[PDB]
Amino acid sequence: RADGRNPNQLRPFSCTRNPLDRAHGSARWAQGDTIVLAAVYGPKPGTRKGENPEKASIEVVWKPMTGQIGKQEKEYEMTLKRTLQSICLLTVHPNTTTSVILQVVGNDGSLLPCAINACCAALVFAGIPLKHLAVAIGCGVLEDGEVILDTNKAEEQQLKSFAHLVFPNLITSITHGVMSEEDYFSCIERGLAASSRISDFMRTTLQ
Repeated sequence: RADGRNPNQLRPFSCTRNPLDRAHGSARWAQGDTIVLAAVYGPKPGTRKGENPEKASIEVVWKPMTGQIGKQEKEYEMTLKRTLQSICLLTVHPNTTTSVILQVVGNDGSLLPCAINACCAALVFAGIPLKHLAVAIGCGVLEDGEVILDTNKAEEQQLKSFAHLVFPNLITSITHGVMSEEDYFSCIERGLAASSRISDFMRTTLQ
């Protein structure tokens, strides 16, 4: 690949443990130049009037690195909320609201998978009960089916197929552009065997 990685290679990731003093848990998560800040606010008593108070609430606001949220970063906001509500164990702290704020710092590709991983780390740090870890990976599909892991901004302007996969340690998957069923399986096959690198990071280094 242009940047010198091979197809199954994840760009180097990193994380500063809770930069924010006011947050119960936070994570500035970086993969290459794509960097994100995730802030979580412990479980807070009470439930939005339009929610169920019988189960715990998870809420999310996606904030652009500048200006205000466009049609793309607001579907990301949506996917992220689906994914987080999914992995969180909701039966532990009923009548409670956990608010996640995601602030984009840089965007060199795989922004939604990055924001996902960032948020999984911050939840863990805030002591929010999870069913399992969420490990997300942006997969790109090359001309004749060659699968690429953790695409950047440049590869995202080149390829015609790709998938956002998130594995439990699937959870959710969203594909963009042409995707044969063979392409799709290569992506899940490839992503899965790579994902253990991200969760080994969450399970050891980040604790």
